[PDB]
Amino acid sequence: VDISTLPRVKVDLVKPPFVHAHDQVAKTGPRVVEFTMTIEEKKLVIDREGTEIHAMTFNGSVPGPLMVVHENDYVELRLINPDTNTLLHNIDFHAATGALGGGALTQVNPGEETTLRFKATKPGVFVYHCAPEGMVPWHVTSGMNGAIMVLPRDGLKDEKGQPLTYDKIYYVGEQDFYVPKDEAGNYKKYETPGEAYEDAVKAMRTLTPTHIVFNGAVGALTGDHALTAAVGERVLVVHSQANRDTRPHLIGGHGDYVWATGKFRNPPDLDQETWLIPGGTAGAAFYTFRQPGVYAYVNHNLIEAFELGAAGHFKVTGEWNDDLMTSVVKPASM
Amino acid sequence: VDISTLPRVKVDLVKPPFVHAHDQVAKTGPRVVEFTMTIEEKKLVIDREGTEIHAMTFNGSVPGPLMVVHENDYVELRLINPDTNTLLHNIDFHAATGALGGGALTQVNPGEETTLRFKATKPGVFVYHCAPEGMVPWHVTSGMNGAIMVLPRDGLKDEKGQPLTYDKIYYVGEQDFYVPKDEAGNYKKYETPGEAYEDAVKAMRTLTPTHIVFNGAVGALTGDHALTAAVGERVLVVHSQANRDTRPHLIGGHGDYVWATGKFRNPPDLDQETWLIPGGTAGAAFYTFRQPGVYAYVNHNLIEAFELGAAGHFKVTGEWNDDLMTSVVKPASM
Amino acid sequence: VDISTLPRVKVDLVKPPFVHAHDQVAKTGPRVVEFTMTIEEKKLVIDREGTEIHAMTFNGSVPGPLMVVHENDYVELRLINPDTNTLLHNIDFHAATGALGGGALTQVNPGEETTLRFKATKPGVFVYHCAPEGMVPWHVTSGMNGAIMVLPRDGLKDEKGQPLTYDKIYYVGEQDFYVPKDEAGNYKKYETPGEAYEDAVKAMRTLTPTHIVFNGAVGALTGDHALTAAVGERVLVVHSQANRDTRPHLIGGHGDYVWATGKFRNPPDLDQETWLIPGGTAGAAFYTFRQPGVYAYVNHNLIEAFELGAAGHFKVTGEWNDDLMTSVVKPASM
Ligand SMILES: [Cu+2]
Ligand SMILES: [Cu+2]
Ligand SMILES: [Cu+2]
Ligand SMILES: [Cu+2]
Ligand SMILES: [Cu+2]
Ligand SMILES: [Cu+2]
Repeated sequence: VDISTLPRVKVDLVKPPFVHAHDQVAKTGPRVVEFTMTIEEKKLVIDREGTEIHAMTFNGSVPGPLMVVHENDYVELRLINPDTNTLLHNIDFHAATGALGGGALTQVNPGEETTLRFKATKPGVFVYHCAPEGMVPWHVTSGMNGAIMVLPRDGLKDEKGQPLTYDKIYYVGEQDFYVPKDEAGNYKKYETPGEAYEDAVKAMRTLTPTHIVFNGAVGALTGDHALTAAVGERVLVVHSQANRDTRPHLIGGHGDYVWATGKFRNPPDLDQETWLIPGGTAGAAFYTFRQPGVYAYVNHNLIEAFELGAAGHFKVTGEWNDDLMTSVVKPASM
Repeated sequence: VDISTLPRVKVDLVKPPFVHAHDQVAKTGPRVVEFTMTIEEKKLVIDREGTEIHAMTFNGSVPGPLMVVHENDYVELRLINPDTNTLLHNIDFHAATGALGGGALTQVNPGEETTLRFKATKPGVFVYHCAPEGMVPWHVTSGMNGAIMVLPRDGLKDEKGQPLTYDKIYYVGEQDFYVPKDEAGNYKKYETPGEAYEDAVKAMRTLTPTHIVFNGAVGALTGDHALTAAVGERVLVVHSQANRDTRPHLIGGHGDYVWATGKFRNPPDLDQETWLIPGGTAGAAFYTFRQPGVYAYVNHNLIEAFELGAAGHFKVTGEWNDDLMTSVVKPASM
Repeated sequence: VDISTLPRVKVDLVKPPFVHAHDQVAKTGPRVVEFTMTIEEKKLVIDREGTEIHAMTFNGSVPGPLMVVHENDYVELRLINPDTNTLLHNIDFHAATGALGGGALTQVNPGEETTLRFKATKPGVFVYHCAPEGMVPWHVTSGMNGAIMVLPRDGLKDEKGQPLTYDKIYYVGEQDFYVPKDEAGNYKKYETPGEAYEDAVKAMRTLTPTHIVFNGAVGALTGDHALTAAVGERVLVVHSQANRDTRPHLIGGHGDYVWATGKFRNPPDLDQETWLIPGGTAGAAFYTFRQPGVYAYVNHNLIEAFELGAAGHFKVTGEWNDDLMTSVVKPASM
């Protein structure tokens, strides 16, 4: 059917780890869903030491916002590159078919904008990222990536095909940064992106990230910014890594249903302790909380988690269940 | 039902790669299974060059012992930290639900002990490891990890749900060590763990293990300590890596049925050449031997295997089957 | 049945990324399929900078040729090591059962040959590689690896067990090289393999490839050597990595049906954006092209792809489908 006869809905995006409102089960027919993103190059402090990088972002955040649509909707993205930026940008959706995922059609210089439309033919969570020719990994590893979730029209289903409904949804973007280091091991500082470029490339070629972070910084998902839930709540965590393999794990919990490679036509993996999300992929895990307290959600290369930054927290409220776990004899001398 | 009315069984653990006696099919109702482990900090020689590290162990071995229970048993672990140790330790079971997998409830200083109980609600093989706050990867990468197998009450089943029964079971723990190196590349030596700590952290941040070993040392599963089987025997190999991805492969064989991420409610992957066990996971592979001779069981990053130590051997006895493989023309000049 | 009563077919191998002619559905009974490979040690230029390595090849190419047989055929390989070579070689087939995959029976010095036969009992794509005792990773990381596809006798089937038929097949071998570097970071040069060996070992122990390439060189699958297809064509891409994990991705497309770990008794994963092929494994992905133009096929660690060489191109001809993707507003100033 002609695309102009379809309903149009405008969505205003929210900052990760939160997700714009949507329906899990499609309450309308196929729609054109309109999104707007504004590219912002900005300085970002990424660790406790105060290390500052020139970040490249969709909509001011690392990661970019989670977009949510249904299978066989059209996504129409208006991408704006304001004159206050210095670099050329575009967008590649792994959800889309053709033209390097939209990248060949979305090249915007500072002061320009573009509008792309594509049909979301496959259900799943998918990465999107910047991909300007000749400079792809530098943009991606400077923060310029996010995800899109294309839900099946009748929502998520379990391994036997019965409905799974989430009560909350969070989006964790995991970012590998490669801050250039001198012979002594200190982090180098640069006046312009062009002066930074070759040293960025050499740092990248080490294949050894200096920082691995959730939501753009060491400790961004802790303390006052801890994710929250209650005992009994069904939580979906969408997790993306545009460049590098990760292995999420909820310390004290599990992934009850896991799409490790993120595509909903496949049955979920059950009862996972840890799952592998390949670089260039987004995955999703569903968990029902059974105990209260503090949970850590980490990349289970524990060096990556506790030294390089790939750890966040859940604060969960509710009743303690002594049947599931109890201290029989509390720590004491003998 | 009240936990005090359940049967109690005490299990004495054995040193890997062997596994304590158990039943595959549950011959009793749900039980409380009592285990005891004694933490031992000790010097360990880890390679042929005689490199010696201050190891941190459960029960004197790297890896710690494989514990075996059935789905919906209770595990009751008495953890003892004797006064002859120097550090604080605890335990996190990926099998357990709540309190950072038991870690928040098991913090023992030297001279203290504790008893934790938890319900084994999910069937699978799972990692356990030490996780003291602020120092997690150092303890884990010093050897302080093992695994627990929670069998389904009616044993293992194949992809179509028919019984799979193993005749032997082995447990291979793969350990990544990060021995600190100077500018020349030699391995540094330290007087106390506290003097070692920052250099341990910096070595860990390289993300490049100096040693990757099975059962605590280069060549621990070779020669007189080679795993054994006979042609026709069904062998289960449980394989864990608490920190880093591995990819097991039986040179000359296959994984007939493989739970790569280790959770038995999922159907196994069939006929695997090599399988990926994510860091922070335990997996299990079942193979029926069809040929005699020497097999190597390796991490199939072959550098990790043959230079850094992640290789062991099976010696298999029995009849050679010329139908499956034969030398038609033996190596000769022309 | 006695092997001498079976039909014999001789196959002449072709250079990757092309694949010798075969039938997907087995048009004969079980056969002995005869292959010949000649080992060739040669100099190879692997990057745009002109870096030259002493390569070790099966049949003159990196990767070696894709062999294709059907489940329960016999593979009979005549392996020739001519007197003009310097090193000892053998072959291990992950497809085979026993004697280190054939490696214990195929040790050929220069001037010698051997003939091995094995039964292809398991359907799938499998790695083969050189594995001389004491020197395995050096040979494998010098190019001495390929793959074999053992098709099910009734061809490939989808997740529901209905026929999947490919119109074209390509084989991409991904090779990690570890070219030794001095303190300044330049690539060292060597007079003989024996003088190269320890420095090869030390470079390998970094676990950081200097080059990651498709079909033996940076840009080998671009330009005039781009893979091709037409809109509507069903393409199977077989992808192997003998030593190191990879994560293939078709920029602008998907893996419609993916055997990530490559074994055809398992149902395929659907609609993959990116998939993980563990080191020591071969995988296969099936895609029906829906849009024309240039596609990049990359390892989606984008540093590995665009800086270290793990990127190739598809040129696809046909009709542009505006329904699937269109530029609504082309890039312009506002
Ligand atoms: Cu950009
Ligand atoms: Cu991409
Ligand atoms: Cu400890
Ligand atoms: Cu853990
Ligand atoms: Cu060789
Ligand atoms: Cu191999």
